[PDB]
Amino acid sequence: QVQLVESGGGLVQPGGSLRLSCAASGFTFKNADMNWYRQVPGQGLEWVTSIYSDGRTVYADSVKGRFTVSRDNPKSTVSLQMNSLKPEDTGVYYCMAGSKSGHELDHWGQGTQVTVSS
Amino acid sequence: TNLCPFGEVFNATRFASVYAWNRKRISNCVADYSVLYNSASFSTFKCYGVSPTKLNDLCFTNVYADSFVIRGDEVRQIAPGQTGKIADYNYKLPDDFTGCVIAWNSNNLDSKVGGNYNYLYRLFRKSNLKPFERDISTEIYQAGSTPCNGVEGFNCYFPLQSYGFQPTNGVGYQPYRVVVLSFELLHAPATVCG
Ligand SMILES: *[C@@H]1O[C@H](CO)[C@@H](O[C@@H]2O[C@H](CO)[C@@H](O)[C@H](O)[C@H]2NC(C)=O)[C@H](O)[C@H]1NC(C)=O
Repeated sequence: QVQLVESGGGLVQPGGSLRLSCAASGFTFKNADMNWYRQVPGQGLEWVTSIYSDGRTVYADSVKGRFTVSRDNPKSTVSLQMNSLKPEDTGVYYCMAGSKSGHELDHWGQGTQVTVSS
Repeated sequence: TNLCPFGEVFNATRFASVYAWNRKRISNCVADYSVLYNSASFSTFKCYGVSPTKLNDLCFTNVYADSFVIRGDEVRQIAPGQTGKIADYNYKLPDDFTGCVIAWNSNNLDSKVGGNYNYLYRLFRKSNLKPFERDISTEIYQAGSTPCNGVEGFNCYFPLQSYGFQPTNGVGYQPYRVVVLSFELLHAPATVCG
């Protein structure tokens, strides 16, 4: 059974910093792609960032220079250092692992609410 | 200068996913469909209820432009009466559909090395969609008789799913940008001519 355990949400004032974590168990973490999505209540998911098994990091232009993705392969943990938050970053964030094995499905996490307002 | 913004939909930079397609209503402007044929970049250019050759000579009350991205294997499902993951769970067209369906390959734009995870599509749903119904719910789908309590696991899968477009995939799995123009005709006066 593949599991993704999210952690690190909560309330933060405009300008704060957060560190979301994704606990992966049940597959080869060193050979998997990890992606982050946020969903504002009322709209669809927005691709936030992604880090492949190659270590390459790709960020959306809405969070360029403010977010950062970490990959602790021995711990099998995906860390998203969310720094210098704005009110437009409010929403539920999802980390998901997917692909490489064909007749497989992208496994998703349970989500963590992130609120930024004052 | 009263031309309808066609470039704002086709030449757009971002395209929504099929589960959360983007609709832009166009009204009170001059619609020049002749420059659409003068591109030859479209793989599919089919119209329903009207003839595409006899276009540019009609009037309509409102014109809805639904833009999203799917793969070439699923472009056939953008038609009335079709079935599949896209036609049933993501975007369903009515049987009395009176509009046009335009699509073109966007592999050099919506496909990156390792997988373009920006685009998603709904895979599981307890029932099919209605015509022009959009379901952006992320509720955990209950595959079997075992409940889920909002947590994924056995017989409990996330409803959405990524494509992972790669430039090396087959032509059926490569990303295709779709723009579905809906021509609405009511008892109200028309606002889109030209
Ligand atoms: C999107 O932009 C392109 C150009 O960036 C438009 O393509 C036409 O290209 C020809 C030859 O390069 C030019 O002479 C035309 O001026 C361009 N515009 C036309 C014909 O309208 C393309 O049309 C644009 N797409 C839309 C929907 O307007």
